[PDB]
Amino acid sequence: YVKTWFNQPGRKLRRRQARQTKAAKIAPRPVEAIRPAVKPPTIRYNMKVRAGRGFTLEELKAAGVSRRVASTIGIPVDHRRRNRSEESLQRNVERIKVYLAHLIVFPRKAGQPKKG
Amino acid sequence: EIDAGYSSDSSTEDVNLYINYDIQSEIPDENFDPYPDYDDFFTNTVRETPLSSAPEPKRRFAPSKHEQKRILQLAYAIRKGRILTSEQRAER
Amino acid sequence: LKVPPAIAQFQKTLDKNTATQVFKLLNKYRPETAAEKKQRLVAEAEAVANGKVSKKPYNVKYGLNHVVALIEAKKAKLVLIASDVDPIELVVFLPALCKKMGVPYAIVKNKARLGTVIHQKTAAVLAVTEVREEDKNELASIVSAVDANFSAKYDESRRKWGGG
Amino acid sequence: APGLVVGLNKGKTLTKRQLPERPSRRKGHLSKRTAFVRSIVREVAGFAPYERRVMELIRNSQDKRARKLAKKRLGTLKRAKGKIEELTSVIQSSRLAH
Amino acid sequence: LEEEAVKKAARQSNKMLPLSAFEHAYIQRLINKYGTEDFESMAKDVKLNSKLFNGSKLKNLYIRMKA
Amino acid sequence: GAYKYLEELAKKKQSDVNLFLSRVRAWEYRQMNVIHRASRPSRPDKARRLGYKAKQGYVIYRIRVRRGRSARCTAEERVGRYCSNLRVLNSYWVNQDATYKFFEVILVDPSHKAIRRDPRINWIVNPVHKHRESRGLTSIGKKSRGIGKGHRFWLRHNTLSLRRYR
Amino acid sequence: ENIQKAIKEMGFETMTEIQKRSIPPLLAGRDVLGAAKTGSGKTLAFLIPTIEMLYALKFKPRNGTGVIIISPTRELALQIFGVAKELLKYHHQTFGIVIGGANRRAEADKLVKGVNLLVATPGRLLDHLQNTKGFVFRNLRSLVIDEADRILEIGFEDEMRQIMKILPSENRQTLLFSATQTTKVEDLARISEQGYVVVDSDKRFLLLFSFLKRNLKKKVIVFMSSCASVKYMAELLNYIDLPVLDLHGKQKQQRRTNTFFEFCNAEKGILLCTNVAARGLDIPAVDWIVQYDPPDDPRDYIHRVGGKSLMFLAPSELGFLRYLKTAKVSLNEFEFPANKVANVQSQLEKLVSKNYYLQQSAKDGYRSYLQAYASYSLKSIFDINKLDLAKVAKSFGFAHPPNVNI
RNA sequence: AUUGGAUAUGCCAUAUAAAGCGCUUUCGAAGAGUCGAGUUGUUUGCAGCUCUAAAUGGGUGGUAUCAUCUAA
RNA sequence: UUGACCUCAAAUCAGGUAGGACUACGCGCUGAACAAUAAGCGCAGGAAAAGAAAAUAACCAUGAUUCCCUCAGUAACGGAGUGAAGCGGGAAAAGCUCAAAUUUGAAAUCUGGCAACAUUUCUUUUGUUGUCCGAGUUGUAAUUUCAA
Repeated sequence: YVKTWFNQPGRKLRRRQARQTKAAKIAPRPVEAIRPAVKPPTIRYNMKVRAGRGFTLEELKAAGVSRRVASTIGIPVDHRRRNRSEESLQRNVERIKVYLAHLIVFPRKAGQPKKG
Repeated sequence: EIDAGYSSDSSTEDVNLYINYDIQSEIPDENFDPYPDYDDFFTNTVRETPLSSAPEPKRRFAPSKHEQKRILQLAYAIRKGRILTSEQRAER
Repeated sequence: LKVPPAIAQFQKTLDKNTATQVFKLLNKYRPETAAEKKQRLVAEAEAVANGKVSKKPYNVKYGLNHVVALIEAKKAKLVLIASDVDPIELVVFLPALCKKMGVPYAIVKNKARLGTVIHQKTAAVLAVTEVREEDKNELASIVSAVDANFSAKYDESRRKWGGG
Repeated sequence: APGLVVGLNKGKTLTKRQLPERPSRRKGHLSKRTAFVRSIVREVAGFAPYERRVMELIRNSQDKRARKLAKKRLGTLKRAKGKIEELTSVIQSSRLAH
Repeated sequence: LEEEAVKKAARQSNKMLPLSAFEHAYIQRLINKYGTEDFESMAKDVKLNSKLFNGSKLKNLYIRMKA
Repeated sequence: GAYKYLEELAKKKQSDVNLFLSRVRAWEYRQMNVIHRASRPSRPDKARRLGYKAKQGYVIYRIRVRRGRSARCTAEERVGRYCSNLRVLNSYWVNQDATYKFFEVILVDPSHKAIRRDPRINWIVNPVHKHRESRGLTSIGKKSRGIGKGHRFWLRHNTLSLRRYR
Repeated sequence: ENIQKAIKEMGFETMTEIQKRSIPPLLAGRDVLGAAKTGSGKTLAFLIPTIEMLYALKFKPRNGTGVIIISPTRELALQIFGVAKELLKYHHQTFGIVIGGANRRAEADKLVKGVNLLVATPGRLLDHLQNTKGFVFRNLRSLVIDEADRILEIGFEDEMRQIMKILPSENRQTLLFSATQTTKVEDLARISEQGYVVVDSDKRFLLLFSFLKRNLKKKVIVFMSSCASVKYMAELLNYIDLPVLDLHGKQKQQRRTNTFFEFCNAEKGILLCTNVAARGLDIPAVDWIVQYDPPDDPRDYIHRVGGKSLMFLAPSELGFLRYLKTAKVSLNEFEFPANKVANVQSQLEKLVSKNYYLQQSAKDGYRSYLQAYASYSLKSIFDINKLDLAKVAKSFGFAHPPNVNI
């Protein structure tokens, strides 16, 4: 049993086309969602800042985005993670606010019945 | 202290021919009552208060809402001419 | 085998006379039929469509979860339990819960009669919570009869292991 | 500008935060209705043959006998201790009445 | 993209609901009896306020009646 | 609700009421066939919490398997073979005696329109759910093959991955 | 200033002697040990300086609790909470009240949200400051204790020193008010003619309704232990064609003063108010004064009373008659016949059950009455266990006692 | 010639309706022949067999009380 | 005598569905010699399985699953040999549905027949509306899933 990698260039191209196929479907919006900034959970890496999964409910509440609309504008929600320190809260609230400063949200049509 | 005693009901027990040096039956238990009378140790007294402390919703003091949803749906069908009215059914 | 007291209590049911009086009050409080409800709703629909305040309906209460809820809230005045519920565990706790809440209760014969009152094929339990002011005396008389014929009667065999 | 600097270091200045309790951690809390339902069922349903043995042992003193029996059937001693306290309360409630 | 978004939001900006025939009559009967500024007493009425709307809903019915 | 009483009563598995009923019902169930249709679940609380709804397209079947592989898993596969037009949803223990263990299986008809129009059970209609009990995709099947999360619960290691540039 | 507008909205222009000598020093962040009599206008004395303090520091909900106020009993705490609502009508600083006998599970969620101005009692406050996770109080900068002599009279000895060991002491401004100077007050400060009716509980309201009908053409005032009881009693009486004014109002101080002024000016009419609300108000020449519920502070009540005085006493509370003997106060017993008592209990129960707001008020009044009863200082005289809950609900218009968490 | 998602524009829209976010003197249900204990095999898992639970409980970790999770 | 309900039935009653084949890649139950392998048996799809923590960790904490790289031929087991995993870096990212609380001022729910009206990858496919019957109170909808 030997696993060959002759399809390594083919997989590189296939993933690139998936990125372009996705961008064709969603024309003006980014192909990835915004990820939070977290700290790896060990003494070896806790000084590094890496990308998280989603923003905590306390982060979203502070930034002014409700958890029901956060997913609609591309902000992932992590119900599992929590803010044990005020630094993680401030690092990711600013990340959300900067995200909302650069965001153009196109309006949607709404059904308005003629009567009351 | 526990005195390191030994109860008379422990699982372990004491005692070619094994005589060199020194240091089954179907026995019942007792006449036991297998069908004891019902013992009301909890409902012998009446609980005077309702079990639930949840507040009473306003839906129980107002006309039914899902009936109103049906009434508006039936009225719409009458306006759209989908449901024959009682007078129309009677005259037909 | 020997029937436990919780299951043996369902062999002693309400007698002929008191059960007849029970269903006579119940038949005055039957729920609105699917047909009758439809006529009343379209009548309001015609009023709404042309141009347009009622009273709270009075009827018997049915459904196991609903009735057990009413007993726990002490809203029920009389609970009638079918004596032949096929899995008996659905009602085996009901007489004791009615005892804990001090709700008058009886075990009437068969579930077909209970279901007929509510326009269904089968009702495991019925409960009466509210009656009109003219039926207060009739309900009070039945509660006394149920107590005298079902609670005052027996009350000693329901603690005994029946069967065998 | 939106973008994450994925390198190291953000600042060693740290200050703890106070978090509330998640609703999952409330599991195991006893409800008023649930305790009522369990008491009703415990009375309506009888007692297991081993529970009747433990109850009759407790009545005639013999506490070590009851604890040993409960541990043998249930398993760990924690389960056995809980059953003795439960069955003792059943006896006392019954003895107050019958 | 930004100019198109703002011009569509301005066009689809009518977020004020006018009262219907039933809503108008419902709030009118309550106002013509319990004044205009007291909404808590309006909601606590059982005969005129049969639907048992709270003070907030009656306030919204008033506000929508004005516009 | 009355299902809190039924769930609490089912924990007293050999109280006076439960032992008498289990003895009585075991005698009856042995009179009928090995696999026989149940008009209604004997444990309406347990069937209800395992996904069963009292509506058309939901079928309850009882089965006895000899004691002395998992018994619940054997009940599911035999019942699923018995009525091969249905999808096995779940199963639960109802009774046992010295010789037999009795189980009830909840089956769902994927061709009935009350099932195909319910989005909450629509998933079972798809052909990827054909004979879930035969591939270990039921609750007991998942438990039997050690499927779970944690440290409590080979081909990629026996291979030799050889990259292009290595 | 928003504080000034709220004060004007509350209906207050002039200041009292206690306020004159306390507000200026309080604005300078000076710890003060005050000694003012009951109902001397203290409510504006200790509340408005710390409200300006909260505005000055620009406190936000995320900062947690910055002001803590300790009250002896629930009813006094609720009135202080009501006053704080009036004062903070034009502010964005959050406020809340936690008290014994209330929903602790709900208060924990309220504290986690962030409540700046907190009104509490020693029993509940210590519980929340120990076991409530996420309750932020490290920013506390103003603590106030009211009725310290009363607080130590209740039985909060072991709690007052225990709670102070947890709360921060540095930078914190401290206030202590005590009408009477015992030895315990300084110890905590250094570290920081009658008439009675033996009426059964279930017939209490029916006797009161019959009595008020008989004396419709006179001036009657009734004291009841809880404000929630006042609101329900007034609302119920107005629903049976018995127009009776109430001092509860809509928890607006201006309306309460207006209602009291109208009652005093009117030659006839009946007004319902609590003992605490009536404490500190000049009682006019009223023909009848009625004590429907036992007073929270009998020591204050006997001094306050000293045309006709009536007291509704349950048979289980006849021990209070022995207490009145030890206080050297003359009294007489009034007897009533059951035939003159109106038998509208069945009608009363039907009316309450049919209406939503009447039933909602009755449940709140019943819960508040029981909680006030359970917190009485005279445990031996007014024992909640000796009370029959079935009879109490009957007087409130219930067929069965509502489920209240004690 | 088939069909995707949108856009724009008409006609209808059963809204007496349904939601998100504030607040709480009110409440807050959580899966049993299962967990687990003992004993036999297969490989901690799985299974058979005997017994058989709990409600701030239960699982899993760091303590050698704390942390984390919320199974059937 | 009749009726309601339950149970057992029957029917060339109406409408559906299962089997068998292919199995490179899924997933199961098994199982030798020498490998948790071959073979045997069962069950699928365009992927399958897994999956929104009864998961890690001991940190400034992480955050469903899957896959790749690394960890690492390391710890551990048992000297040989067997041989992981947390972290870390990537690919892709999406979350949710019930059981358990009374709609109780109204079973608000659903299949089928019949009759019209549409619609079609399509006279071959899909529905909608009305009416009747049945299902269902031993519980079908709305509401809730602990993140609440």
